[PDB]
Amino acid sequence: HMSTPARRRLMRDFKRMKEDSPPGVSASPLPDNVMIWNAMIIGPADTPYEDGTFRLLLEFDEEYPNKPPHVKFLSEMFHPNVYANGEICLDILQNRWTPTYDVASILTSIQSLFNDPNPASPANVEAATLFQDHKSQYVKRVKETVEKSWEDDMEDMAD
Amino acid sequence: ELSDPSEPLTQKDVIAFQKEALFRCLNKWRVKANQLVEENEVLAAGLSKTTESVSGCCSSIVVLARSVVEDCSDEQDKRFLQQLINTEDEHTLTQIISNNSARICELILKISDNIGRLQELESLTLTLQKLLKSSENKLKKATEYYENIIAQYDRQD
Amino acid sequence: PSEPLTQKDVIAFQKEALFRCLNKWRVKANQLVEENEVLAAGLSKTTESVSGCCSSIVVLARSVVEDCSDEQDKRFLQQLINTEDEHTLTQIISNNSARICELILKTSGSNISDNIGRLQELESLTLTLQKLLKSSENKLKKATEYYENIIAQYDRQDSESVSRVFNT
Repeated sequence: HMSTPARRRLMRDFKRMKEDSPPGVSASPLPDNVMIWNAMIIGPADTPYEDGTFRLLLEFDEEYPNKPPHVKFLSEMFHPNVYANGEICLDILQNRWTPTYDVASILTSIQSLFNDPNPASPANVEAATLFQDHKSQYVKRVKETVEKSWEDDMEDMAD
Repeated sequence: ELSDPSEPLTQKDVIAFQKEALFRCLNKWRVKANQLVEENEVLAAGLSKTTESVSGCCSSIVVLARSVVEDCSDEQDKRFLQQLINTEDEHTLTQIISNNSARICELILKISDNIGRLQELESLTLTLQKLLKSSENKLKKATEYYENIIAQYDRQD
Repeated sequence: PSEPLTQKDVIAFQKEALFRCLNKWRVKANQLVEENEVLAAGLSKTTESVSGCCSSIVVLARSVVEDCSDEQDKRFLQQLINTEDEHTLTQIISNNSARICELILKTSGSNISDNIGRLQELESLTLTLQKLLKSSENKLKKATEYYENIIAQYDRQDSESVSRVFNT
């Protein structure tokens, strides 16, 4: 049912996604559980993650938008700010949250991590040390995850 | 075979983005593999053509070594000149001559620090000029390879 | 066909076939870079060792030019001593190999090199050439990325999927 202030807003976010979905972004709450979202970011151009089909999983809380959601990459990843299980070390998801952030705002903020990773939090120590000194080998390794992302048939995006 | 832009994407629209992307990645690898076989043959050709050219020097050095063993005095050097003369595998001989070139030139003639410096400088002067020529050649032939594919795109219909 | 040739032609191909084709080229490219790296390594290791022998003939030529008498032979040693093209130098040595040994032994005694300027001239040239080789190889390294970028961006510019997802 959809009377809870949190659930009420999550449907408000969903409407925006259905009408002004950011470029290279997909997001759909589970048809029954409106607290778990399937998401999919496409790596922007002129970034080593270019043309990747990276799947995300957004888990929300009853306090939203006052509390950030849990965000996990589902596709395999190689990013300085992505832990080995998919959990993203993003600022707006940790200590710089805000109720003016809907789903789109969070998926584009994760999208922007592709072009410029935050060097402050090395979740992936290898990815961080590659991106800072050996950039040519960095792009070589990022593209191997871009290739893997294509394997999934995007069944999570059907109706 | 796609859908409307100002709309959320579809399972069909992303499968079509993956296939078109899989091809572009396929093509990027295909062009990288073809450029390398052209360089690999020119490398394997030039690698054989360089080993063939040493036989002029090696044969001329062995005869010059044999000419002086009868008048050579130091037995560790006499044994060394013999070791040089009696090596049949030419790969061994070329390094034995390259690695011990300073010892060789002195033993044939019978200042010494000048020889070590002119041999170090001449070998490097020769090595670098050839290495630069092949690098400039690898650069010249590679630019031609890619611009062939570029021209087929700049006019394709 | 086994492998598709155009971006238009891939809509009919299933994904499992496109992946099988991509890997065959990706794996062929990795074997070829290893082959290209190890080959270019062995080509430099051989040019240093061929120059080892070649230089020893040049050094013996420089040592005996002062006591050679007939100038048609001195011109031959001079032509030999001052060339830096190994194909040129190796032909000169292969074609006249016995003559060289004759001129080396014909000289009565070992005679001292008279010019340190050629060693400084080579020292400066040695440094200039090392600088030119690195810059030439760098011109090639950045170009491989540069040309592969423009070729790939032509496929992107003509793509229907890319223009749908990102173009505003």
